[PDB]
Amino acid sequence: QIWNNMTWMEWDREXNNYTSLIHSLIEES
Amino acid sequence: QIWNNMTWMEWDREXNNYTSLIHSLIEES
Amino acid sequence: QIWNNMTWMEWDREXNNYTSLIHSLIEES
Amino acid sequence: NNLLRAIEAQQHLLQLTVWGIKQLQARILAVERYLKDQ
Amino acid sequence: NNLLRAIEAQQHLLQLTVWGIKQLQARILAVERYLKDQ
Amino acid sequence: NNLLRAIEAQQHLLQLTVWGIKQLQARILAVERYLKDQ
Repeated sequence: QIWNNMTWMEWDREXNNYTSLIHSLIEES
Repeated sequence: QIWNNMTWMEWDREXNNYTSLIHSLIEES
Repeated sequence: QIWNNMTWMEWDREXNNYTSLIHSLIEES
Repeated sequence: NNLLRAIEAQQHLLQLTVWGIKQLQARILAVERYLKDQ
Repeated sequence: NNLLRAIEAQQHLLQLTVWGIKQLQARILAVERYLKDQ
Repeated sequence: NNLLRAIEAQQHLLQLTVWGIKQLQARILAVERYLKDQ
């Protein structure tokens, strides 16, 4: 339950992915 | 204005409580 | 790409500004 | 109405994360200052 | 529908930030404890 | 329209918290590395 460096790089990827989706949803509206 | 351990455990509780409510609102929709 | 103290005070200002706008939008609704 | 209620709850959750980040910034700055001073 | 989908995605983004803050709180507490002990 | 505007503003607030957490992760990792090296 202490995230290592690779788990933080997955966190970063997952944050980028949700942010990209939200941008598209708000534009598409 | 420096939160101690007990204030952080209240923070955790308040985050859990709002998250539980939001899950229900998004489902109920 | 390491934020200094002044960049953190801009972060704080920008968070306050968006929070103030959101409060008004949710009320106005 | 469920969407307005969700945005309201999410704003409270956002405020909690902003406050938490402010706390942690101050804590790591205190540690960095201690180490510099030592 | 785009608004509900946006709120859903934003909730996932909020959860990730809450988890991240919890991780960092534990990491700086471990450092503060180390320094106290030293 | 107020709901779309709120989601837009909240996304900016979310981005600021993500950026802040990234900054703090790097700062505490730098401290943990310093302490290991010392």
